[PDB]
Amino acid sequence: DMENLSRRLKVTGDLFDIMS
Amino acid sequence: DMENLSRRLKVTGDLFDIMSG
Amino acid sequence: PLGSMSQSNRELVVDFLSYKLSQKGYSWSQMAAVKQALREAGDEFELRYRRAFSDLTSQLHITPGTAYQSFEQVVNELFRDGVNWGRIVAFFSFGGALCVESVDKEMQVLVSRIAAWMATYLNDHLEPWIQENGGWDTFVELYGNN
Amino acid sequence: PLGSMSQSNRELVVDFLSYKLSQKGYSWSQMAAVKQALREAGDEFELRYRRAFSDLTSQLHITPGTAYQSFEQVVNELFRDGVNWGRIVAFFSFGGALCVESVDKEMQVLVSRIAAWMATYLNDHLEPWIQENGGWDTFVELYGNN
Ligand SMILES: [Cl-]
Ligand SMILES: [Cl-]
Ligand SMILES: [Cl-]
Repeated sequence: DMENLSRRLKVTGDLFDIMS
Repeated sequence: DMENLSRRLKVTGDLFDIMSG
Repeated sequence: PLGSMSQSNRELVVDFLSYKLSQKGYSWSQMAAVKQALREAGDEFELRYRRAFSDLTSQLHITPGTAYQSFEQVVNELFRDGVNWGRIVAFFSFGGALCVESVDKEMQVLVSRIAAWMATYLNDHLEPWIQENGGWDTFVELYGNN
Repeated sequence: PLGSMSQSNRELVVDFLSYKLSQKGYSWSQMAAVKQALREAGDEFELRYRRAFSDLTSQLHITPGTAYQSFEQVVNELFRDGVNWGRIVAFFSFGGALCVESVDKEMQVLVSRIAAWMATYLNDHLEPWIQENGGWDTFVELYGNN
């Protein structure tokens, strides 16, 4: 449940970081 | 020129006041 | 200076959460309902103003040394023959536009002064009318969710 | 409550002017530039999140008795293998989504608690990384629009 959410937060965070 | 501005503000304010009721 | 980093982080947190709460519709306090309704009414006033005329403060020549006198003249004439919530919104929109022109033309020093002039006029000359006409609650009833 | 003592007419003025200036893209201080950059990163992050996934707010079950453990669990895993600005944005958006869900489900008491958890995690565990990586001004360089 929370393992799933933080994985989605992390991969979205990293993609946003790469684009900036 | 500041005379004209406050008239535009006042008439627009009054239109707003009417339509809010 | 001691403690400034910690305090600034707390302000980022408060600012981010308030932004998201009000963004999704939630008004969690009283002045939160007034602020949100005032921001919305200002946006609508500006939209109607621009459709009829050119944008606000275009053709107003402001400099730091002359700005007070122009502000004082516009606001006195706006409320000369009366006060109503529509004119109060106009008062706020005018100050907002004054600040935008000031930053745009690289007179950022004017921003915090314009805020002081507005607050003074608000407290000295509009709050008595506001109290005698239902207070800011009535404004929220009239312009909230708009 | 969030924003306990910002009830003056002076603050109403300051709030409206701040909304107008940032709406047109202008910042009156370094702090203002960070706040605007962070709000817009949050908006952009959540839009990308909602397209790849469900609502960030289609959340796990929040209760007052379990909210901290959910928060701690998610945040510790978010930064377990390192910190970057994108994950810090994700951390703000997550807190913001917890707050929205909390109010939406009538647990408004959690908003100030979540705010403390965010400020505490920021000041104890992210602030060192932020200083070693150019501070919040570098965030503005990378994520500000203007
Ligand atoms: Cl205040
Ligand atoms: Cl703002
Ligand atoms: Cl600020």
